[PDB]
Amino acid sequence: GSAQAVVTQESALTTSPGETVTLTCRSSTGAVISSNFVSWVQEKPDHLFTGLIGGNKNRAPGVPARFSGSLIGDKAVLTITGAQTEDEAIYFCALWYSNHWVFGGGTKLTVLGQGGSQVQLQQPGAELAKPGASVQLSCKGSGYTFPNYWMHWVTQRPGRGLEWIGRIDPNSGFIRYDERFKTKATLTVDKPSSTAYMQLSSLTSDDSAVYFCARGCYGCIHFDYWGQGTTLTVSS
Ligand SMILES: O=C(O)CNC(=O)Cc1ccc(O)c([N+](=O)[O-])c1
Repeated sequence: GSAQAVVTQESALTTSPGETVTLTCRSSTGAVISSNFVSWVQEKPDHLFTGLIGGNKNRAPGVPARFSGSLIGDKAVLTITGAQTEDEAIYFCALWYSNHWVFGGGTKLTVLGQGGSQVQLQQPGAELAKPGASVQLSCKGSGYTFPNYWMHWVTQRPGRGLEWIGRIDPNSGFIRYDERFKTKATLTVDKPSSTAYMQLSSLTSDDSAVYFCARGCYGCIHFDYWGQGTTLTVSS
């Protein structure tokens, strides 16, 4: 039913200031439904992510009014009503499928005409490990009440899309792993230091990627705020 759940987005779109942009997000399992509790996020160069929409239709505080999300027919839709040059980015949707998140493949939006944050998630820039070893990645949540939010982990392999790893609730300790990562990743947290940790084990060159933390919580704007991403390189 859902073991091959795949989320599809437009490959690319081109716009210019003042145009309206429609980005869509389709589920292989059927219509996108309210239970899929869709988030939309934006990636700008050097893998800088910002959450835009959560819960299908909720615009995150601070996000420009020109962004809006809805479920229309059988798809999730992000509309930019009056594009701006700073909107040039890759846009990803994310759907909740019972017990894990699935990201779409992303839409590259080009905008013709080219040319601090209270909440911070703090990740190291880079790590390097040898194959067969394990490595610790950290993410310190700054400027918000850390136990009140889950910490999601996500990866982007070089040149490719986003993959959800899992999440941890610091308050209850509850962990979810994606089936893709349940033997690769181990999540822990420490409340007094407001730090989430992810151990990646049995490393291979396939694990060379950027690894992000991002906030969530039940009914919240999942993936609203992101760490910068730690680049892990696995090499002898
Ligand atoms: O349907 C609603 O009203 C709110 N839905 C959500 O927030 C989506 C959700 C639900 C449970 C859960 O454990 C996770 N997760 O990320 O682990 C995410």
